[PDB]
Amino acid sequence: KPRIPVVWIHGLECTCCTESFIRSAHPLAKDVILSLISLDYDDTLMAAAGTQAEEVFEDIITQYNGKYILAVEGNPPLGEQGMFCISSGRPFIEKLKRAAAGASAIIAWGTCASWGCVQAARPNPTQATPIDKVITDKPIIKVPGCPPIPDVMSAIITYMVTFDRLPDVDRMGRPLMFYGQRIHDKCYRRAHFDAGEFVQSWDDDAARKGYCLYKMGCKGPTTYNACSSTRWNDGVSFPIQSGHGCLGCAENGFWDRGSFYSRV
Amino acid sequence: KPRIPVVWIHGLECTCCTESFIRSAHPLAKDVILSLISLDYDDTLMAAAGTQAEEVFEDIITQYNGKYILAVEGNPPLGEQGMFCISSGRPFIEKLKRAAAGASAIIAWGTCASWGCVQAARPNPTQATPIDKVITDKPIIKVPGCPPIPDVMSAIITYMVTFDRLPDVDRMGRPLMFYGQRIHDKCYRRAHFDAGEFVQSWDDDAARKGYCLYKMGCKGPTTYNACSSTRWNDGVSFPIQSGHGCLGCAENGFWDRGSFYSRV
Amino acid sequence: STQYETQGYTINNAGRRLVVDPITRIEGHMRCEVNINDQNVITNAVSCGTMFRGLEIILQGRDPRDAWAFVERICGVCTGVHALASVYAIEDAIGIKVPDNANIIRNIMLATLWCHDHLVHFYQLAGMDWIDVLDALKADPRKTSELAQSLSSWPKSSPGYFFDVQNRLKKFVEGGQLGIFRNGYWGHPQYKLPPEANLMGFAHYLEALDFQREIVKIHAVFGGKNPHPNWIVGGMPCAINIDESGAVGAVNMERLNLVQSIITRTADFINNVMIPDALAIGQFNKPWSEIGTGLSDKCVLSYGAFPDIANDFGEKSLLMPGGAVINGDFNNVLPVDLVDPQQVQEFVDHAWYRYPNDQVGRHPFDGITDPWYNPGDVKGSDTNIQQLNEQERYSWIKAPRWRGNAMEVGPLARTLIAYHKGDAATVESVDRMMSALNLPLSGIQSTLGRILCRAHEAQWAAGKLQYFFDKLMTNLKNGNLATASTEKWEPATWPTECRGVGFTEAPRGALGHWAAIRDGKIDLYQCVVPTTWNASPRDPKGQIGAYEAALMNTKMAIPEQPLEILRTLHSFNPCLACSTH
Amino acid sequence: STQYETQGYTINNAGRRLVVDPITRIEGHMRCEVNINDQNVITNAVSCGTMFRGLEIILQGRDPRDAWAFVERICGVCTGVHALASVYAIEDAIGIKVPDNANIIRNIMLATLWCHDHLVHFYQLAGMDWIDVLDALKADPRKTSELAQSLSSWPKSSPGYFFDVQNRLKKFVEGGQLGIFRNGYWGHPQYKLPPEANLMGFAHYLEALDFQREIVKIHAVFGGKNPHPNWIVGGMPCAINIDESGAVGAVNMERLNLVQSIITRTADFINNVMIPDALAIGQFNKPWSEIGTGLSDKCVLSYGAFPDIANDFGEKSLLMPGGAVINGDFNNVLPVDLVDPQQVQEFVDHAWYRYPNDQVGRHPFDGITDPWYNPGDVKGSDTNIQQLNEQERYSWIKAPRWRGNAMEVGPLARTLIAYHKGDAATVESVDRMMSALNLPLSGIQSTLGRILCRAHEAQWAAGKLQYFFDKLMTNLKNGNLATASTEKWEPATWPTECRGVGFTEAPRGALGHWAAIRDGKIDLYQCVVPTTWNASPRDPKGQIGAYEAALMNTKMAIPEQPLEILRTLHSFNPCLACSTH
Ligand code: SF4
Ligand code: SF4
Ligand code: FCO
Ligand code: FCO
Ligand code: SF3
Ligand code: SF3
Ligand code: F3S
Ligand code: F3S
Ligand SMILES: [Cl-]
Ligand SMILES: [Cl-]
Ligand SMILES: [Cl-]
Ligand SMILES: [Cl-]
Ligand SMILES: [Mg+2]
Ligand SMILES: [Mg+2]
Ligand code: NI
Ligand code: NI
Repeated sequence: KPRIPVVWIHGLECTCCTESFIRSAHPLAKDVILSLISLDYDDTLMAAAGTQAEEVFEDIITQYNGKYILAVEGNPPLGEQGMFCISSGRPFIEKLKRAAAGASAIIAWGTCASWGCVQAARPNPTQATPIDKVITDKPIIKVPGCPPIPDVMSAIITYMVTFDRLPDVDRMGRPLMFYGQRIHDKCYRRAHFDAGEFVQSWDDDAARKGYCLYKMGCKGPTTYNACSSTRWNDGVSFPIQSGHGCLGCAENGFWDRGSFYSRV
Repeated sequence: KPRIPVVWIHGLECTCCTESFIRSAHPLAKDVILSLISLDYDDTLMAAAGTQAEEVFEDIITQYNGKYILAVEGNPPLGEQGMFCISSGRPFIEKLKRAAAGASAIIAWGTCASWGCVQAARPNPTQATPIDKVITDKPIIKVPGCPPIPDVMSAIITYMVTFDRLPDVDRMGRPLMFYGQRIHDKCYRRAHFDAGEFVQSWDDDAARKGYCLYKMGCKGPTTYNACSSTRWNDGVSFPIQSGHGCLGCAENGFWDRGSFYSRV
Repeated sequence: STQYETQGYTINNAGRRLVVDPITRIEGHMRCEVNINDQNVITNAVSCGTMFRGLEIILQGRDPRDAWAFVERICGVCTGVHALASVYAIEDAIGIKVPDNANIIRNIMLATLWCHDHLVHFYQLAGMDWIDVLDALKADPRKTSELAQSLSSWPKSSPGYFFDVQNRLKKFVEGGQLGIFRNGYWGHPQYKLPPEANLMGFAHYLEALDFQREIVKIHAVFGGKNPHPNWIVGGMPCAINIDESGAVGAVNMERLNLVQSIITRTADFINNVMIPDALAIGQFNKPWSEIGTGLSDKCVLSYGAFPDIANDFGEKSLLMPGGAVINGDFNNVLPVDLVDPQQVQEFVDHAWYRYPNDQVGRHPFDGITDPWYNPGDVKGSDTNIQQLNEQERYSWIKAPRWRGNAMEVGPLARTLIAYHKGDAATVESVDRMMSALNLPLSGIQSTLGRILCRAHEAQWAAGKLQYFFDKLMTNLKNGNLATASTEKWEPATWPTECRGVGFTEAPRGALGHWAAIRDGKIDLYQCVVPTTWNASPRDPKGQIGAYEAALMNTKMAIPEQPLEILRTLHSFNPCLACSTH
Repeated sequence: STQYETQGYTINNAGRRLVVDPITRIEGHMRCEVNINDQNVITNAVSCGTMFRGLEIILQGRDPRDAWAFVERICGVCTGVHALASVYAIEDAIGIKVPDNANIIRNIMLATLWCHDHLVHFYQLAGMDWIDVLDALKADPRKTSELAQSLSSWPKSSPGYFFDVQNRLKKFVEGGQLGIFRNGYWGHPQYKLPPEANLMGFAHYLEALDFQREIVKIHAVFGGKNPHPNWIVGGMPCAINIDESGAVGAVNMERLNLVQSIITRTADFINNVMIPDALAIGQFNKPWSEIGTGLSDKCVLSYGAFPDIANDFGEKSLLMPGGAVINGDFNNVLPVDLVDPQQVQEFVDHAWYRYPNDQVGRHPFDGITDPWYNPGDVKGSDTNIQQLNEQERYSWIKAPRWRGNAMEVGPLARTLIAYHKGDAATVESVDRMMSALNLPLSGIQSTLGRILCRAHEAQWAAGKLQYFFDKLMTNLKNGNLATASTEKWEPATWPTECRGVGFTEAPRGALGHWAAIRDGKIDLYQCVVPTTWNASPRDPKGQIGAYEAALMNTKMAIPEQPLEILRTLHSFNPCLACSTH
């Protein structure tokens, strides 16, 4: 019984979203690849290189025209005629457009593909641009975070495979299931926020009792993600649980909202 | 090097604390038994029965007099001359007193041993009585909950072995590390409590968004335990996360504080 | 001394008396006494529950909605099953119908418990009766690898692994701190496994001790925690939200993915570790297919379980069949009605309770729990018992009967019932198992058979977990999310007076809770639990229960070492807290 | 065409030009071109980084306390190492000393990353250059089991396991959806493993893909999440509380128990899966001990890492040695100073950047990152590179040199430095490894050697995890809980102008961040990263970097199928995001 074809391309990025994907605990990434999807192109993991990889790309997008899902990690730079990110000797944006044209839908993994992320922070030397500003005629599901939570990534994939539909999204294209609520609306330190019980300096007595990180710059109050509920790495922790405020990393423009250590 | 001798006895109980113990994820209960302690008597797991089990009990409490830790699960009944719980044809309380006399310290696992638990709820047919009302001359560390969290049990054990001392306790004898704060002071639904966002009937829209369970009877505001932080079963869930209010199961008398579905 | 006949046995209390108190590697408090003749053959057996708490008393005056939480604490080993029976009983009384997803999730909770309980019992409770742990130290690791690989595809079988396990055991015992192995029965002539099979089994005991913790993560997702998950009258509290805002606050796709991962792992472990080990025990212990028959060729009982049609507890709905066989007539599986006052009754003429007439049985809707510690003319005294007097009251366990018959319950009972009702999967499984052992079908009616059937059932339950999970997902794909019915949550909606029965098949057998509600409160709450059946004391006719019957006629190699007694008792998986409640 | 001599090589761009773009099974974007002569031997090699983001530009104007978070996003593969270098740099600038526990925890974070990165590289990135996955379909499962059991004590070795793996691969391939295996090099004559070794290796690929997720749970405990954990200037944010109220809000005994459990499992996997597989690859591919030497017998560099004495970055503190060798003179390991402007310099005469004088190298405190895409005459256009022009600018990667020398960095470089400084553990490990393969010491200076050294380092790092954990627990037993210094947290406490260097050994080699602070903000932030060294383009003297050198002189069996090029490139573990930043 065939598996849905998936093409995973990479623009300017750090590869954290691919690494997050392989951290998935349930389903294991192994079982996603072997049983749930056909991961038919992916530069990080595939055997073929060079001309052999270009043949795979061309063959899949032609054979499965209109039927594959395009996963995109990273983003295209518009500066230097696109040659800040070069793929087979040509601008990455050309590969992005070719892959998008045949896709039934696009998953924009991470803050890079969704919004811009660190390369788009001031002064954005490469004119890094999110996917939805370039591809304007396809369904794009934004799954932001730097990177998104591993088990969120795999849950979105299993939802789509099991239910044979895209997740319902908010006004920004984020799946409601994991991005509908703020970090601060499901944070286990909220009792302390409400009581005015704050960490004031690192490793103070308040920190050693798990008090709220608002005065240390936590951006939980303005950030939509699942970190405080689903948590990270098979439920082991999340930023706030290990003592650092949320940076806001799922939100558009979070690098340029002032210092991470300045209050919301 | 020799491992510290431990004698684990069972009064009136349901065996949930023993089951909780074997659920430990880190360290595995296997590794606690093989490498950390010498579990020298335990009716649930030991090979020997009857006269052979009685010989183990006698030999260990004699050879290691003053040097073993006594773990107690369950409690003694005072009714019917103690014969609501019989061991080796005599009241359990006689075994408790004999075991306690040789112990260096006693761990009261669970609400049964700590406080009384379900058999002591009204009208307490057996006159079930917590350990510290019978044994008044030994250090007793209360580890309440019905049962306590598996990885709390194992963390208390590893603390004691590693640091070679009893954990520091509150005024009720509960380890401060895990019982110093209320469930409600580290609950991820506290945002909703503070906003007046409550489940009003099961499976309403509020319930489907993970709103606060206060109006459904949650006793988190009066209950000290680690369930909302450490969580249960290797961090997978806790009562509130799965949609039921806290019953108050770590607190003395929790069965007789009114219905579980009446507000705190 | 006296002698009398019952159920084809000659019950004779002359001769030497042996006492086993405490029975270990069970849940709770049990004492067993036997008489043995000159030939070291048991001629009398006495089953005594040595604890009581009184949940049926404690439940009086409580809100029915709270009852599940109290009765769940009957037992932490079969954790969850009393909650299930309770919500069934209260729903039956009030007239509540739960949504399909709640029923499916309850079925998942029960199947999960079957898998967990059956696995832990096999290794941690019964295993050391069959596996000589110390004899594992004499095994050759290569030969152990070869044996394991001949029996299973399980990956963990290298000679280096078995050497490492053997060396861990060698280090454990080197300081003379033998722990749970101290003063065991090691070297007894009834230990029949070769050293390599002992090492294989001991390695698996450790693998199972580790793995069992994973199984119950399913209970944590739906029920919050294990032990002692949460439930509600009206369904389950674990609201589902797959595709809407706030799914982070509910059972969502990530939670369901976790469940699926545990199901697959559980099935893998059961099918590739437990099942081949149960067969190996069979292969090396075939004489035990003729020991410990007891009531299993006479009278067996199942209520049935796992309603596949929500709120329908009939024969077309229950995936695990119900029925009763008496008089050894397996051609006549009889229907069970838990409301019929002439079917399930409890007697207390040999138990520590008061009835107005102790020569008759009481159906649970007429049940009485009035404790009365009166051991009578014991050897010793009432606080220092040397020998119970089984001619009078000798246990905290009431004596249930079905139409006056003493019955065995549990995995073997269920297997026999399903087989003889013609359940295709059961017939195929049993036939293949007995064929592999070259034993007749009658070989299942024995101590060895109880163990084999329990392992069978773990495989069956792991398969049903997947089935139920797939049913849940089909509902969610169809937009059917409901998990609770609340139209009769409030007490003012209930009948002023009503009564109900909740029943299921717990891991150890047929479970029932009978509840009467009056004026919003529990007026009566009576439980009859599987070990109450099996560990039952005698009735006014002198009829013996399942344990006492199974022990009858057993040869002991060494009277002072109760290995044969332990083997047979452990084959039932006794839960004494359950039995007495 | 032209020819010139450098570093013992004849660089000749006559003959057929081969292009490999994209290079896959790396992080990020790389293009490689070579020329081959009439004997299909490489006579020219061109390394090109095909991406740039500009973190050094983005960091200007940031608060120094925030810098770690930005530069962490240089790379998600070597996640955490740039944050560590950043906090070290800012602490060096301002004059901050962290508490011992913070240092220990940072060392745990780094060792965790080494374990993870080395493991995933071996299997998921490099593995398919050595293992013919499709050939695994021809293996005999029993002979696979026998092979595995001869190499290791690892438990998972049964014939049924290998059959199950093989069968799953068969079902995966059978419908033609080969996924990551499509259009691979399967059957190439340089695949030398027998089918059983291919199946064993593929099984292990899958096991490693599953297991690697566990290792980073250590990062989640101390750093919140992986990828991209959190850090602070002044120590770590993971406050510790073992025995006081509110330990539920901090790193407590349960959290530490989780860390210990992961450490043990990590060591077990590396020692019993990765190590034997690396040695087996060596046994079956001995000719690759003579291929891909490159600069590894000429010039190698380590800065050193893992300060064991908190805040002391000198030779007596660093557990991983630093030093430099040039001119093939391994008898004189030279000291490295990252502030000396005559030591580390970067050139851009062959890179897409502007300097006022491109014939000179700039120390990073004088660094300039002014991007200038200027490829000259490629065959093609500015937006269609058919052939890079390596006589002019051909990469987004700057060219670092050390005292004007082109250096190799990474596991092989570190191993050589430690060996020749006389580190006893290293001398003993290396000598025993080469003895096992019946190869001379010089066989380590090769593509095969890079792989072997990385595997050995994973073992070393797993050991050091336990050492660091034990050191933390010792401090806690002595009541030393501090994790942060905050005396100089506030900007009003800082020097008006200051500069600092943070350095370490990332998995791929020597990493430095140079930071200048003025008026509370970053004035300059320059990074020189291990793949910058290794993948470097040429300098004004025409000197070639480590990748180009390693490719020189290599025989290709089938020019159109670049397996030999991939093997050598992948042996360095290229990270192109790191290289370009
Ligand atoms: S730590 Fe952050 S998200 Fe949590 S309550 Fe405080 S401000 Fe809100
Ligand atoms: S669910 Fe319970 S513990 Fe949590 S905020 Fe509400 S009342 Fe408090
Ligand atoms: N299984 C089980 Fe427990 C018993 N007996 C119940 O019900
Ligand atoms: N390792 C690693 Fe990444 C590179 N090159 C860094 O630093
Ligand atoms: Fe996950 S590639 Fe890493 S930087 Fe922020 S999302 Fe991008
Ligand atoms: Fe854990 S034995 Fe179970 S009832 Fe409440 S603690 Fe007791
Ligand atoms: S920094 Fe990112 S990972 Fe979650 S807690 Fe904040 S959205
Ligand atoms: S019921 Fe008990 S398990 Fe925890 S959440 Fe409440 S203390
Ligand atoms: Cl791509
Ligand atoms: Cl952004
Ligand atoms: Cl006891
Ligand atoms: Cl209580
Ligand atoms: Mg009863
Ligand atoms: Mg740089
Ligand atoms: Ni039970
Ligand atoms: Ni990197």
